[PDB]
Amino acid sequence: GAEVEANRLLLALTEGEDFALPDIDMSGPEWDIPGGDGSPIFAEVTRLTNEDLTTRVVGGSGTFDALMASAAAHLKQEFKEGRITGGEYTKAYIAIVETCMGNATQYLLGRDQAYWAAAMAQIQAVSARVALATSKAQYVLAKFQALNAKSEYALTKLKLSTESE
Amino acid sequence: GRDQAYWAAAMAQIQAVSARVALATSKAQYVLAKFQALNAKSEYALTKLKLSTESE
Amino acid sequence: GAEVEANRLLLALTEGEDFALPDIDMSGPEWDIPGGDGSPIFAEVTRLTNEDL
Amino acid sequence: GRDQAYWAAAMAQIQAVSARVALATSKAQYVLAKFQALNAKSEYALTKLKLSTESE
Repeated sequence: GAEVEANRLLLALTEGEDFALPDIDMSGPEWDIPGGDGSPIFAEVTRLTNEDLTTRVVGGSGTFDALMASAAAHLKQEFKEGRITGGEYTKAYIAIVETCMGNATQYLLGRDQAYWAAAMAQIQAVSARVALATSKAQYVLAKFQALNAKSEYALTKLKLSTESE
Repeated sequence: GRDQAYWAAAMAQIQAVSARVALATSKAQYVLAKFQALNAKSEYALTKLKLSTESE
Repeated sequence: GAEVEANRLLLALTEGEDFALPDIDMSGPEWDIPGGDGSPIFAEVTRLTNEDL
Repeated sequence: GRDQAYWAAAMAQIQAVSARVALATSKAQYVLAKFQALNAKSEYALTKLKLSTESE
């Protein structure tokens, strides 16, 4: 029976130096990509065409339209409550097209990229929790690798006498 | 910049599904690292048991 | 009995040079991602659309 | 830049807790380097004792 002797020897040649390994149960639904198989990562990114800047219609489904129809919806809050005549409101609305068009392009080219950088980082943040358990498991491996060099120090020192004979 | 901003949001979705695959592997190399720690304790004992052999 | 001889030899071939290893107990709840399984990392980042500007 | 400035402050906290773990290892490889210096002095003696063997 070699099984019994092997276990007995291990618990006797290494006494006191029984360092405990991590025991985190990485088998739940929180150790996968957050949200599971329904996370917003599995969407369908459509090809960015020129119908996403402006749909060529006022109050459209683009970014230029949205910004240009939200500034007008933020100035009409004054015009419909006094504080400005009709002429002043329109002049303000017209002088915004340069700003909205400039800021719509900045948002469009960068809206998608700023999401994946906040989506591929969540995954690279859950796997960091996994990569933290390993760092708590290589810590004992490094500790054993230090006591595995002290033994080799003794073994080499015991080989000097053998070569002397 | 229209086309380039789409592929950066398309080649990242693929690099986000394969991250789910790469997360299962990180849950499978975790036990591999755990076993590699108990595989160094055994070698510690084996080397310590080799000191006596060289003594004889 | 090879066990006794191995231990005796090690504590005799290396005398004085017994350098101590670290002994930090990395088994609490502070050695994981801060906040545990409820950290703000497990949110749901939604696709940035033009309704966020 | 709102989202990106959060993950850079969230994936750095994780890379700051694991630095505490990576600091314990640096306190455990320090003795490993110390033993690796006394493991080269022994090899110095062993090689010096092998000169006499080749002389005979």
